[PDB]
Amino acid sequence: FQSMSLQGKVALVTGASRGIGQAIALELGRLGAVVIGTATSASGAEKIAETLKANGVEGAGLVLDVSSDESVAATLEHIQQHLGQPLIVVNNAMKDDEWFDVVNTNLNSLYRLSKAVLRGMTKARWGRIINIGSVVGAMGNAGQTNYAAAKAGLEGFTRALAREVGSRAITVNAVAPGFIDTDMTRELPEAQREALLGQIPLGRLGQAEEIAKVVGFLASDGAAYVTGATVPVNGGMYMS
Amino acid sequence: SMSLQGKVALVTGASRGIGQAIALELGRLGAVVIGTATSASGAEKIAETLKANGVEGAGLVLDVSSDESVAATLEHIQQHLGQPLIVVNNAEWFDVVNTNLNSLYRLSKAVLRGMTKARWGRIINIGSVVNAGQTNYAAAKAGLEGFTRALAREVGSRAITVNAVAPGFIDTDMTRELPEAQREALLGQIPLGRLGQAEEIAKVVGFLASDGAAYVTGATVPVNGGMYMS
Amino acid sequence: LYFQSMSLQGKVALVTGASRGIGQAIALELGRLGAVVIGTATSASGAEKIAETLKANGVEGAGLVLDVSSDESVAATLEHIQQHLGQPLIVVNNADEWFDVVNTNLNSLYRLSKAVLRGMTKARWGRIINIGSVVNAGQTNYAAAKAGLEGFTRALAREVGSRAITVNAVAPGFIDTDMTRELPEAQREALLGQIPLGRLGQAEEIAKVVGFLASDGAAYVTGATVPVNGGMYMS
Amino acid sequence: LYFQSMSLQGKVALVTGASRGIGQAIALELGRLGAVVIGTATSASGAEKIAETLKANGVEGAGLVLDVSSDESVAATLEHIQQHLGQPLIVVNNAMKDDEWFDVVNTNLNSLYRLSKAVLRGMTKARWGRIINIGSVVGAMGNAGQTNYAAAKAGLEGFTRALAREVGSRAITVNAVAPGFIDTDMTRELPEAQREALLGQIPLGRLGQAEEIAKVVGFLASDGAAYVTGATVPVNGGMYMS
Ligand SMILES: FC(F)(F)c1nc2ccccc2[nH]1
Ligand SMILES: FC(F)(F)c1nc2ccccc2[nH]1
Repeated sequence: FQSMSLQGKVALVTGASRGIGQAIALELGRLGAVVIGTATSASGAEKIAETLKANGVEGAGLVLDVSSDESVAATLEHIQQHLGQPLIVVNNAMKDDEWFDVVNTNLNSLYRLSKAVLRGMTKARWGRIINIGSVVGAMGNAGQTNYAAAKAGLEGFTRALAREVGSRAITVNAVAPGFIDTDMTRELPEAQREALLGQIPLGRLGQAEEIAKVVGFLASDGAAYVTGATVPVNGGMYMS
Repeated sequence: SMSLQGKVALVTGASRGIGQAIALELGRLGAVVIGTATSASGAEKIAETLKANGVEGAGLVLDVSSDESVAATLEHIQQHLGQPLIVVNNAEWFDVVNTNLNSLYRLSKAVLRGMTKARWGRIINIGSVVNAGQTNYAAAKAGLEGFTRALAREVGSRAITVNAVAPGFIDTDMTRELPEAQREALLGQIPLGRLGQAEEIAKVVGFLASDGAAYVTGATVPVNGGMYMS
Repeated sequence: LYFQSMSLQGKVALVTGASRGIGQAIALELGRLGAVVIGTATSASGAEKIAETLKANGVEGAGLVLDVSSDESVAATLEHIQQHLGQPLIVVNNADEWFDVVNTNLNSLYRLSKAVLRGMTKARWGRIINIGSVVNAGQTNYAAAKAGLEGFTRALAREVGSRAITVNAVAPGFIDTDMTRELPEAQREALLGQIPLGRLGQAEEIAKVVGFLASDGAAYVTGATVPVNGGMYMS
Repeated sequence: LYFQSMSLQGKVALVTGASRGIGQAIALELGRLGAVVIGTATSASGAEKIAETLKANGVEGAGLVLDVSSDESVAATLEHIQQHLGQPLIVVNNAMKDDEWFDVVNTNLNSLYRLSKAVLRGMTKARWGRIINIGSVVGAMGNAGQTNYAAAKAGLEGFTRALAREVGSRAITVNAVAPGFIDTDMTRELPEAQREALLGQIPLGRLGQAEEIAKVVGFLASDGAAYVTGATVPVNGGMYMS
């Protein structure tokens, strides 16, 4: 199953200590990648290292703050010294008037991390950038507004970046999850969980593994002609 | 009737092309019109154009990238004419789009106070006119659409509408000197087989500003003769 | 004589499904804008009612019987209109099961559209405006009808564009009718909570958008679907 | 007595239009992933060629004659597959001027519907299914081709999403793959100077291979894609036409 092998590649997965990010990190490791998972605390990083080890995945856990040029540059250097250039990068890391700052800040962080890893990918003439959107289920109209805004911004961003870097055989894609069984979602009020479930044609929540498998495919050689795409993974619930 | 009499309209980037035609269309509908430019020369020209067409208002200097210029300009308008209740925003892909949306946000938030007091408003965002160019164009359009929809959601309960107009190939100063080969290829992609006039964008704007469009919000109306670039 | 200074003076407009709600309001708006209006219904009773409504509002035109599913009724109604009033250059289409519904409706749009295109091609001018349906099983049907209508409208606009005919659609959200006014208080409040403007739309608010799309000012708008939904977007 | 885990082994897949290009590559990819594959064509000649291609590649299955525009041919074909091999739980539907778009799209969607409804009964009883619709590749070069292409894609997206909704509660997914410019007969025979302008519209700077579509289909068919439904995955090297 050679079009699925990630053997020989180094993959950076931001926000990898739990839920979707962790499952992505294990799916890339299982496919044969060396995996570097990041968290914002030392506690998170150590826990990533442990989870990788317990699953036989070589790599590391480390601390990365995607909002800081310094942390990004420093982290990339660490990865280069110890393991080599990451050619697969997965970016995974409420009031009504706050949607603008959240989305703007997040896209600025995708941009900052994407640009820093592009140089290595340009040299290698090969790359995979995969952006993970946010999980559904924020409270109120404020939550639906923020959710729709983040998704539209992510789609346009992903498509433009794919265009900018395409000639270098780097693909850029996104995955837009729906209602997925995670820490955040299990702790939602039961009424809110039940109302969201009632809107899912498949009649169940997604597993974190079901996002990871899509990411694993996008990282593979078999997805080499897929770029600029946003793959929704939402059991048929399309929230606009 | 569908008169804009008694309303004050601010149109940014109003010294030429699409912005100037929007300014005159709102004036023709009876609005008091404040048009902006980035130089004193632009502002003066706007004032002269308005006068020559019988439109009351003013030309002024506004830099949408500066909090200070925005706050100051609005203050001048408020002292002298009242709150603008109709605002039309007409003034490396990543930096361009990010900068522009941060500007829409900045201007939009400052004019929202006046609109919230009046319980009524119209915000209309004008997208940019039609590989590097296609990428930039598609990026600016996707960002504008999501932005317009989200802001509409945030201000809707206050009877303020927020909409966008996405122009295609329009006859302006930028487009008037494009090489013949590029013009011909573009025409071949336009079902109506011609460029749009600046007036044709202005009429869409004039309708979105009206009472009849009061249930239209969050929309991006494409005005492109049937040429859709994604 | 008496000449309106409104945008549609001198034009003949056909509005299908005009005996109530959205269709009736579109018919009166086009009339108010100075068009001669032909409104259609599927029964003689509907047609007569349309005729009475138009007269009562000072609109010149007629109410007629049209079945958009029948080639014959279409061709025949068009001939009658051209003989008695002139060529209609403005046409507004307002007349588990989701597939049949959408497929049947798009086949009807195609049939009516093709028959009126000959008059519009001779005049080198036209407006075709398709009205989508008003808002689980209901959301699926609604999203399907809207996606089909959007792709259809854009493809037809491409096919006829070189003739200075525009083709556009209007996609309504929740509009105020008897069905909606009689919803229980809890259900109506939950509904309004999904609409940023916090209210239902009036039929007139759809009609004003149609009236604009029909005007000379909208000459460069084609292939578009203008949502009129108070900011509530479902797909 | 072979009990599979997380694979297509033992699943029966029906691939319409499987005698050449995209369809054939899909049929071999599903075979390689362990499915029993039934590939269809509209002629006996096509069917025979499918049978031979499957055999030569070590895939179990069959080539058959199916006309997706005919209720009779559909019902009859499904009956034959049921009697001899079992219910197909994976089904892949793969089977100029501006003014032809309506007939093409209307005919094709009616056919997706007809085939999809007939296979749903088997999938409902199994509580498991995969329906994958393949869009059309860019067909000619100017306006007429772009119109037709964009129309077929918009129809396919809305159709896929609505059907996904209708059948979701039965653990059947419905998805689509929208190819761009793929290396085929239509593309190979075209003028050389026009090929360079075409590539200039594709950020990856090349045409896609049929295998690159087949791999996306193979993933959508798998257990790992169980929460993907209603989606249209574009496979176009970054060239988006609408
Ligand atoms: F519209 C929006 F979702 F707020 C957004 N912000 C952006 C910032 C940079 C690039 C695209 C963006 N899109
Ligand atoms: F949903 C549907 F009824 F199948 C349909 N029919 C169509 C015909 C032409 C374009 C889109 C279409 N969508």
